[PDB]
Amino acid sequence: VRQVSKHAFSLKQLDNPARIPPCGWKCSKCDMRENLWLNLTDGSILCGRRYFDGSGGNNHAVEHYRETGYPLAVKLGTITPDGADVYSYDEDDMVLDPSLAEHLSHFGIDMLK
Ligand SMILES: O=C(O)CNC(=O)c1ccc(S(=O)(=O)N2CCC(c3ccc(Cl)cc3)CC2)cn1
Ligand SMILES: [Zn+2]
Repeated sequence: VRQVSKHAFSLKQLDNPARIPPCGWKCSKCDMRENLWLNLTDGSILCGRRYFDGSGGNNHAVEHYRETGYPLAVKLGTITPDGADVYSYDEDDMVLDPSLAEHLSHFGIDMLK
């Protein structure tokens, strides 16, 4: 069970978001088609970090956090009617976003589908 993010209630999502499709994404910075994270502020789709065991992606999502400070991202492919995998870079943990349905609706994602 994951704790509520300090960012979840007041998260600012940028105007003119993309319509994020239900499948088929790519990292906007490399050819990764798996392990992709949607930043809930700006709708960027970027790959996951390289772990110290050498597993994972090319760090594009975490590099974008370092540049923007936009702290919440959701792992694409984990969204269900029951929730999703949400990471907070600032809190450095998996978190609960009680405003997830609103935050995903901003991108045209209906988690109930
Ligand atoms: O990548 C992004 O840009 C966004 N996400 C993260 O930064 C991130 C960081 C930590 C975590 S974790 O603490 O839940 N946990 C995920 C599984 C991981 C691991 C690797 C490999 C094996 Cl075999 C077992 C276990 C250990 C850590 C989850 N996501
Ligand atoms: Zn990438």
